[PDB]
Amino acid sequence: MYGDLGNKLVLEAKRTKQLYARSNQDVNLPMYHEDIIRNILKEVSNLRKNTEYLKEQQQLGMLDDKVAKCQYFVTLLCMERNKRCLLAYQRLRTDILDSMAWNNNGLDLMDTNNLSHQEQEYLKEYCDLITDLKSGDLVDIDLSGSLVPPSDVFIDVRVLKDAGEIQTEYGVFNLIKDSQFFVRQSDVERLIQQGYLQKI
Amino acid sequence: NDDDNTEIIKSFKNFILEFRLDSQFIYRDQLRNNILVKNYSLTVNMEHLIGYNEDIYKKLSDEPSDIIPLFETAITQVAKRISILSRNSLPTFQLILNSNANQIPLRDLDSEHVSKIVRLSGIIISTSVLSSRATYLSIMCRNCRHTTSITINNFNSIVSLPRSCLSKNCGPDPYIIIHESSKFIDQQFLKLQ
Amino acid sequence: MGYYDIDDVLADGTEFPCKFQYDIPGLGYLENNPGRPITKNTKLSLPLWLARILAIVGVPFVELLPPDMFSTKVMNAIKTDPVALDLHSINSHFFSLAIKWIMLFSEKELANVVSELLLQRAQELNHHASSLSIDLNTNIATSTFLLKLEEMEKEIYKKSHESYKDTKRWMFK
Amino acid sequence: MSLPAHLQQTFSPEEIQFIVENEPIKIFPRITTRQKIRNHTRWQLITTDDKALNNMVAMRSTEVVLWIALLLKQQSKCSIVAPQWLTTKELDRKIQYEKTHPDRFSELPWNWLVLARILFNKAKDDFHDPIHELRGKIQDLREIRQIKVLKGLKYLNESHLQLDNLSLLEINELRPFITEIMDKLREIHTASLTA
Amino acid sequence: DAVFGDRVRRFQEFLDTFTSYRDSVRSIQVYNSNNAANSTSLNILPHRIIISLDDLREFDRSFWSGILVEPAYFIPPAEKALTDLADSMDDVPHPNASAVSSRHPWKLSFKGSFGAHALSPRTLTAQHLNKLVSVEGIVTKTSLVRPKLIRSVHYAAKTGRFHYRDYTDATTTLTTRIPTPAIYPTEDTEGNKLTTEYGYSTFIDHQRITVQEMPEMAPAGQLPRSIDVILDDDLVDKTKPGDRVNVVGVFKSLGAGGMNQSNSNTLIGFKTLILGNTVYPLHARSTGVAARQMLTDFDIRNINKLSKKKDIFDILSQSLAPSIYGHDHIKKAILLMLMGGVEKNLENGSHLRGDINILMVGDPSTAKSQLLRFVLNTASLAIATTGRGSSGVGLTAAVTTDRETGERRLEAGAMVLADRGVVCIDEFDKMTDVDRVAIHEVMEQQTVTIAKAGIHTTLNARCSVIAAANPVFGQYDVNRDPHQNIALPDSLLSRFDLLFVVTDDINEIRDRSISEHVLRTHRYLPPGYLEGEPVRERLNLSLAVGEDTEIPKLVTIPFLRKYVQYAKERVIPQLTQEAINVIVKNYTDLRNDDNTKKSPITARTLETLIRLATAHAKVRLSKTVNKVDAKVAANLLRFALLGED
DNA sequence: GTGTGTTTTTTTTTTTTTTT
DNA sequence: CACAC
Ligand SMILES: Nc1ncnc2c1ncn2[C@@H]1O[C@H](COP(=O)(O)OP(=O)(O)O)[C@@H](O)[C@H]1O
Ligand SMILES: [Mg+2]
Ligand SMILES: [Zn+2]
Repeated sequence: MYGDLGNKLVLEAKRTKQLYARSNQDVNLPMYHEDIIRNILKEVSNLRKNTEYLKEQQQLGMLDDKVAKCQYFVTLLCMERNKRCLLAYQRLRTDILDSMAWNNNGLDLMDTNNLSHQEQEYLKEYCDLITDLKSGDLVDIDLSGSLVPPSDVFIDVRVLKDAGEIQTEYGVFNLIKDSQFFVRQSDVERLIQQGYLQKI
Repeated sequence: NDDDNTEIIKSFKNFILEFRLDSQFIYRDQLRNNILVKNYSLTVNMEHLIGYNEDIYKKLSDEPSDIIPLFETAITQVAKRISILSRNSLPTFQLILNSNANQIPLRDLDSEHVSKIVRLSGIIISTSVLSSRATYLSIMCRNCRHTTSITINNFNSIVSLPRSCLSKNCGPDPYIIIHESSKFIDQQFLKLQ
Repeated sequence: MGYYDIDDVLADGTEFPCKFQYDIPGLGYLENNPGRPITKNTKLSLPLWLARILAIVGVPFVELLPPDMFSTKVMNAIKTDPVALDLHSINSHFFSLAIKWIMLFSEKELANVVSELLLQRAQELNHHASSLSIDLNTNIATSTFLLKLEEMEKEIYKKSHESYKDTKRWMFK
Repeated sequence: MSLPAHLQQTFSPEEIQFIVENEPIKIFPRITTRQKIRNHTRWQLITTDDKALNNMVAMRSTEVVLWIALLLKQQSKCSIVAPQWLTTKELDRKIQYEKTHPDRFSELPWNWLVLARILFNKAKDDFHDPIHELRGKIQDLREIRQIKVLKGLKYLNESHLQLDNLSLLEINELRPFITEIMDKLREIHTASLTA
Repeated sequence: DAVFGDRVRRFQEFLDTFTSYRDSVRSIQVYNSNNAANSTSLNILPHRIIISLDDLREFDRSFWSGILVEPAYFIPPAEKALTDLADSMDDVPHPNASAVSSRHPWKLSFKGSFGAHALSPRTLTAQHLNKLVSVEGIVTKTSLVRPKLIRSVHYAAKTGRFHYRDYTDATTTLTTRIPTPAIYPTEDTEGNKLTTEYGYSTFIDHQRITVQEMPEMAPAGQLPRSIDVILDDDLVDKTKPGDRVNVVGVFKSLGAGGMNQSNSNTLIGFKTLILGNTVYPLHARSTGVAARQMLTDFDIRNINKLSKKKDIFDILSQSLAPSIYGHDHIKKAILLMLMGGVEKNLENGSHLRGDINILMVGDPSTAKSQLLRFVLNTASLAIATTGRGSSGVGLTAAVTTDRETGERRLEAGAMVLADRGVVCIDEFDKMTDVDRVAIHEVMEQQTVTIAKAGIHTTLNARCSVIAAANPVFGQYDVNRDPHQNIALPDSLLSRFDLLFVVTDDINEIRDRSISEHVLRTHRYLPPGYLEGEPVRERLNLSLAVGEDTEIPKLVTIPFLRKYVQYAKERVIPQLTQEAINVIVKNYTDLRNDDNTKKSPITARTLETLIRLATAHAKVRLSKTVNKVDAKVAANLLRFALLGED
């Protein structure tokens, strides 16, 4: 009828949902489907023009309340459904972007071409908001820290990517590749998150 | 023979209930999962049985055709113990084996190796349709109407209807198969090249 | 039934058989006659989200007919063998549409049947979910049963099986 | 999102382990922190009481939080004492009680599975009983309780449910399934009762 | 035997609960009584009742579960209860002195949902033994109908007394009993000679057919598997080889499986088969409907309304194969073939066939095979054949040997099975010449003859033949006459009503239209399917077993099939003088025409014109042929010969 | 009275292979 | 299987 574009869009959205649902592959968002967005926007614009057309033709012409009410109501419901499909797709993209931002605030700030300009600006400001929340009052705790319980304090690790020498809180770590440390898990969480130390 | 059968059955039951590599009773978990999906079978790895006790493996490899049914009975008893609250009608489980022994060439099979365990390879060239072999056989005495039941191992030694009435003479062949009460299983014939 | 439920959004856009009650003018935009109106007593398939509103506002404009999925044949099939029913073939979102139809019609018997079906299939899907394959160094029944599940059953199954796998992994680590 | 999907409404087994880690247990200190009448730093914590830790005496049983005991057990500087329910006799009695009553669960401590796993992993040599038998009996109890749970599942009504004496780990592992099935059954009934 | 009586009484209570079965029993009894009271009449109703499993489940779930789990202990009590109910409400008329002796047990039949018991011969595992199952398949082999004794009646001509002896077999009764030596007792217990009283003894018709799964759901790399079914009493001769069917019955097991000291170690299994209780003839490849599709009054009214459309012929022709671009006149000829003209059974042995046989020869990849595939998928009775994959013995009749009796028999070929149907022959030019004379005789006189193996018979195959052919070269050569371009005798070409030449000439606008149409076809997505998802097939749509003006551009295929069936059944057009003038004028003009020098036009073309006119009158549903029919037939024939328009 | 012995079949129809 | 050897 008229919701076919929104139906395809929400089908693709659920497809992306299962895509990211599997494991924790941390894949980037699929490219913004500006094509379907523009198509459904053109459909909505044409239906809005049809509503204005029906209104003015009822004003000038002699149309009973029956047809004028019914066609206008049906078209309004059509915009309701199409807007709901667009809202669901955009909400999915926003929530997955939130996931990427929350998990990767201490990991990396990254292919942005898959996102629209509004989404890119949203991510850019949302990182700022997250940092503001971390530094506002709950600064003593790390809000972006690991959500797994700290079962053990001292662990051994192996250097994946050689980073030369990095100053830790008190001493210093010589991240020689293929070398194993046995140190506190507390001060190496960020390095493991980035992908430098591997063992547990 | 009953005492030896009970000894072997209890030993195999202990092997199933106790065998584990590291904090996980592998065979217990596998049996439970197989029961969960109505898969009344169990894949037993040979190195595991060998490591548990070499005597059991030797007794198995000497006369497999007689040892295996006792193992299946022990598997059924374990299934009843750890899948049904005491205080039935569960089919006898089918044993599946996995080994790493040297694969004997197909043409190397000879007058020896008879009734032994053999591992080999090949290519399937013919798969016949599924016939039916009876396991539970309700049987009826012809004249005095003395109904009984028979359990078939399906492991041919190297079985027929009893040649006596067993409680007037009723003839040397007084027994007829009760088809609507017996139990059967599927059997398939393959031809390897 | 939340607004942003993807499953709910997909379930809303499902065609349902329904006859008309008025010779309404000017409709049929994509119903085979854009300018030509829609006649009275005309049986057409309409999306559920729109047919829901069209079935209440009016004598209502549209009279909804019982869909094939809730015909007495499917009811008898459900009452016969709930476990061996390929509900995914009937529809990918059968339970949500059943819920919506019952809510619209207050049809208690359909709800009573679907609750029993859900319980009986929940038993089997929990049986499958808690069954975890262990490598001695994907069972046939598991996969041949998983294909007969709607997305919600496939979602409950995924969540429960993930919980079971995490428990097993932690226990034997 | 801030909370990952798999942590939405259930606890990961690591979270259950962490929660159970705060239970107090009795241990034998292998050191003696009792500062004599005749420096050193006290634990002076805020999640628990430091009084016992500052006053430990070698081979004198005290009670401390579980995770501190495990941290000490990383060295040979302590020793874990198994609770009274971790004896072969009590496990056998619970087995008999379970086999006697098919409709009710045993009165085990709520954290028995996780405690058994932790003690077996990190305190494998502090048991008067053969550990190879304790593991088997624990597994048998787990299987029996699973069998009971499956039979109790066939009575999933739409109003409520009573899972009496059930342990913590089983509840945590069964939460996503039962709490979701129950929701759908309630929703169906409410939709039917829309009059 | 208390459980037997309890089951009997619960079944009778169920029967009283649903009085519809009582009404059906009453109707059958009164129909039989009226026929007996009324002459060249032989139609007698059987003693069988069809029940719905759903009603039994709703009434007593325990009884329904016992039926579907161990029917051997639940159906005999139900049959006894039904017999008692029938006798109780029986009209108690004057006995025939035979029905008292000749028992008439009332058989049971079932319909409705079956769930996991709806199986196929491949999936019929041994676990379903002694369980009532429903299996779908194709009838392939049918043993000869052979009556067997169940009850012998004897008269003692020393005491004037009648002694009956009931005979039971494993294949007759569900419950196992001691087999009877099948010997008539010639002497009474008190030394009195007994004479076997035939006619008062009771015999039942028995048959043994073979049901195999669909070739199309047969898994890759595997041939279809088959099971043996034992139809008894009414069910004999209700099916023929090549029929799709769904049978409901008990999966029983027989034999000794060795176990007799004859085979102690030998690993032979047991005899497994099905005692059929119900037969439902699903057909037309629609998976759920019969070949004789039921016609609702609304459908008949719509058919009558559409018959008043002016270009209904063109609409139906175009609606045949929408996915096949162009070939409009070919579609018209196909529609004419599917529902052809009248067959004239003249006197003095004269016979004028009414079927239309068309040979269409064309370039490769011109949808020649796809048109035949569509006709196969659409026609009520269509049989596929390949010129390379066919032998004359396997095409007409094969002299095999029976196994139930153990003696010679004939089995129908590809065209005998297609009697009153259509045979689609692909790779027609590739057929063997030695077996090509047989199909020539078929299309000549609609009958085959066999004079081998001491069998001298004449079978009837009144089929319509459609053939697809390729030129002698890789492509057709328009520089050569249409005799050397075809490797078939002109006598063989003559019996065909129409010969259609298909040329794959390379156009640009037409090629663009064809490409666009083919791409539209290839981009089609099934409704219940997603993009990038394999189109899996299960076909488990048997959720229940049994019966359980307007101007549209294209009609649905099942509706078109219903229209074709209704037209074939109802309207019998009569040729008219107004059509006679047009037909004779066109035949004369075509015969003595300069451009028709290369044409084989003879008197057979007049027969083709008459058949086409009758078929076109059938299209209009007119009970008489008219001028427009003759004009359209002449135009189509002129297109077939010359191709100008 | 213990234990036997039948009835019991190689056609016609495919497929291959060497000559012709 | 069962009647005849
Ligand atoms: N007129 C047409 N419209 C659509 N498809 C066509 C047409 N002609 C040929 N084709 C395509 O050619 C393919 C092969 O046709 P085929 O039946 O093999 O013809 P032939 O028997 O002449 O070789 C089919 O898949 C069909 O889709
Ligand atoms: Mg072709
Ligand atoms: Zn006896």
